[PDB]
Amino acid sequence: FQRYMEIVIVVDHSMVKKYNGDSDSIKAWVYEMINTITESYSYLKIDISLSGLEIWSGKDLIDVEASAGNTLKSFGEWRAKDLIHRISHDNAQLLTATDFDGATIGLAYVASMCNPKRSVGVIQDHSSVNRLVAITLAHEMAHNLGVSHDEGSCSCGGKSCIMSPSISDETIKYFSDCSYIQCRDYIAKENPPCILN
Ligand SMILES: [Ca+2]
Ligand SMILES: [Zn+2]
Repeated sequence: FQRYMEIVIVVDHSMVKKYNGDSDSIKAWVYEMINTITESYSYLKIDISLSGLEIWSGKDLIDVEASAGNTLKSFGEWRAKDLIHRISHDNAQLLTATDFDGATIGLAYVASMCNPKRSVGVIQDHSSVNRLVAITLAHEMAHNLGVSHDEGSCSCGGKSCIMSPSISDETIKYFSDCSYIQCRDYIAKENPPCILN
């Protein structure tokens, strides 16, 4: 049974600076990522719809911190207080050029699909290869859908897939059988209504 996920991508001010204010360049970068993950999600029978793309060109609407956990929390709260009343969507992801403390390049709440303040994730625009960033984006969204990291013999043809605990050159842009299983059982068990439409 097909599920539909209406998402909004939010681009922060550090990203706008990183791209020298070129809003079109920013749109092309984000669009290519969406193109990539739309395919990956189709194989889990989840249709991705880009409901909106918000760019914080004037200034950030939250304080994006080096602390990934602080930023994630602030982002969800801002989403619930502001964003959901302007655009109807099921999930929102923040794209930032900020380098978070430690090895962290993305963070997200687990099993929180449809929660006003928790159906969110944060991702660092960590690579010049669009594919690597798209994978991180897919990864955090997957955490919202209750999927955990791959391990052992989980595979997607090869063994290094989207839910790999490490992002690299050899990561395959597809979800493993493990991710498929976990994702579908979460939907089956929790059946979040917002992705039913
Ligand atoms: Ca929806
Ligand atoms: Zn993860």
